[PDB]
Amino acid sequence: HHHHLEVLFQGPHMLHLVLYQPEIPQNAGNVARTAAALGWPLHLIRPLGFLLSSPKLKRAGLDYWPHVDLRLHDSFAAFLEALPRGARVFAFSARGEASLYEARFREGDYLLFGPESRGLPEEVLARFPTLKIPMPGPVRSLNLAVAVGVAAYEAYRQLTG
Amino acid sequence: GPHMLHLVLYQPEIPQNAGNVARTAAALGWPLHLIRPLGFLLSSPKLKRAGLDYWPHVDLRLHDSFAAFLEALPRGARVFAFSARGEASLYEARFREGDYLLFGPESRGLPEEVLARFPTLKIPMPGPVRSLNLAVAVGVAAYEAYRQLTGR
Ligand SMILES: CSC[C@H]1O[C@@H](n2cnc3c(N)ncnc32)[C@H](O)[C@@H]1O
Ligand SMILES: CSC[C@H]1O[C@@H](n2cnc3c(N)ncnc32)[C@H](O)[C@@H]1O
Repeated sequence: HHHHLEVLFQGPHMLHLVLYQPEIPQNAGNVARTAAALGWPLHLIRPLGFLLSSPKLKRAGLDYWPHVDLRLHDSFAAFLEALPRGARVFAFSARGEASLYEARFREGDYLLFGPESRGLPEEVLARFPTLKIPMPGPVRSLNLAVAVGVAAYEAYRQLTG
Repeated sequence: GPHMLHLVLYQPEIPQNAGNVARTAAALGWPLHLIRPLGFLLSSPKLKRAGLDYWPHVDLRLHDSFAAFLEALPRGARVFAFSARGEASLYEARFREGDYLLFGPESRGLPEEVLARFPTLKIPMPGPVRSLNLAVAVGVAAYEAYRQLTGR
């Protein structure tokens, strides 16, 4: 833990939300809405399954994209190469090795989520510590935007507490 | 455990949101209440698809009106009304087995008269956004309650 005065001169405290190759624009939009709500960076790792001009990314009566700290990466490789030295990345999977709620999040952690249809590839999962959102019911996975919100807000709870 | 709260959607408008919520309800093993009128037919393929193959595992309750919902509310039961204008943070609540979590329609949220009736909870949004997506808000609220009750 940092000294109190060091913490003071650090910014509002924040994690990075990262979508690996999102396919469905409504999912990306519903994640962006969460990112802008928290004031946290949203990283989109191409290829995306949609054009950024898609009418499906917004909603009438809503405007959040102008307030999204959007980061675009051309590939997963380029994303990794762009990480600061010592970056901590948590890969989210319903087959994850530890519970989300066991994790102790820190400033500038990266929370990494897969596409709705397939999730993160096994090689990516094997590369990072993996976190599971518990599902006591007979369900294989949650909707992407829901999983991002549950994870992001648990980190928010931890950080602001 | 096991643990059980109730998830309640007041006049949900978009079938994809209701199906996503059904998926979350099935994942937690919690009943899902819908209060009519809905913005979609219950026969909707988009609704069904949004819940994938999980609808068989959803304890689905339908109410013809808000009044009907209230009459189905056991004496002493607690309701939390979720609102972006809510009075207390989600994380200040201490949830209990059997609590009802109430959410409003995507396009306008819960009526003022409904907000006035129950304690209101806000999911913090320090950034400039007016509100979260309905299914995301339900997930965030439901899983904070799950975290509290499972002791982690
Ligand atoms: C296959 S669902 C799309 C993405 O949502 C995330 N996700 C969905 N459900 C869960 C869950 N129970 N636990 C952890 N991550 C999840 C995962 O990052 C997945 O790649
Ligand atoms: C108007 S968005 C649809 C519903 O989502 C819920 N909701 C969306 N964002 C929040 C938020 N920050 N806090 C509490 N509830 C929210 C509210 O119940 C609302 O009626």
